[PDB]
Amino acid sequence: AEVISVHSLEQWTMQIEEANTAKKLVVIDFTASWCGPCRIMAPVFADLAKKFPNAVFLKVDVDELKPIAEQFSVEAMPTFLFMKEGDVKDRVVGAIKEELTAKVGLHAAAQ
Repeated sequence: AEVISVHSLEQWTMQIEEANTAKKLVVIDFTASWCGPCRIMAPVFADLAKKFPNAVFLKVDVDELKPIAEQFSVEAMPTFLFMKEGDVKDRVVGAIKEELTAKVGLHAAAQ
């Protein structure tokens, strides 16, 4: 499985609605190109996506898709947001590899 980069509101809408229909966890990496910690977490996030094919891993550039960043009050990067069927389940703020890994394991399992 791969990380899906979302570059438009249309793409966001399509990914979220398809995930919601399939009732699967969505994990969103809110990122910025200039942000150092974001570069550090890119491989960690991509690795987790391969390890958890039942969940959808999305990448959102906060400068590219401002309404989506604003929707979730994202002003710190990287922010990893966990969402299932319209509800925010968790958030990880910063380059915390252990916390991100643990929370993906917690939320991606059968509920």
